[PDB]
Amino acid sequence: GADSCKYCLQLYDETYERGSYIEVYKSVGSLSPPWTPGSVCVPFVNDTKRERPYWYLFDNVNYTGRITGLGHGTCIDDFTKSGFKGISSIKRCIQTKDGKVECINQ
Repeated sequence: GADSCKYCLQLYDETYERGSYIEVYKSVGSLSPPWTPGSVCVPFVNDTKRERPYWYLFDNVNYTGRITGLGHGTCIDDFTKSGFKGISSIKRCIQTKDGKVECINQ
């Protein structure tokens, strides 16, 4: 079962973690057309690293507009009902053991 990947952002076609999903590893500054996932989840990391993955999603390109932040082990049941369903850009951030969320603007 190679169903999970470590440190990725997975966006599901359907809601409640169903459908196929995509693996995102790095931040995208522009999606044309924007992605319209049903649900989004960040794979759990309890791993000995200092940094855990924290993913940000944006309804506009260049990491602007509406913002959604998801953390390791957490998933959205209905991304579409949460406000925006269309992600125009994605920024990958990291959250250290100190709780600080650092991000790389790619």
